[PDB]
Amino acid sequence: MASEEGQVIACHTVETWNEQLQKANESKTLVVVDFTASWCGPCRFIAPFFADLAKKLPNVLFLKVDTDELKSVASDWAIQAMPTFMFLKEGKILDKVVGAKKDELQSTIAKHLA
Repeated sequence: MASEEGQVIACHTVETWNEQLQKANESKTLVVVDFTASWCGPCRFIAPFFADLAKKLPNVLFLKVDTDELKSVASDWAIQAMPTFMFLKEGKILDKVVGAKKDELQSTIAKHLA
């Protein structure tokens, strides 16, 4: 019985990023992506919470996109504020949270929490 929760897929390459998104689309999986940087303070501070989210939601695909890593990807998705949390459903973008917002994030989470 393999049930590994609490983990987020960190794409250090576009391949993993692509691989997961295509899968999320095809498998109609709800995906939440965090565009962030490991060298970013508030971004790192909000990181355990996103992992916590993964810990309760194994049916949701969580992804870490590091903006230092995938800087060109972050530029195409137009992520200028860090971190940006994007909530998609079935691979289709629903809504995103721009910047680390502690209280408001919760409200965006509750929106999707059902």
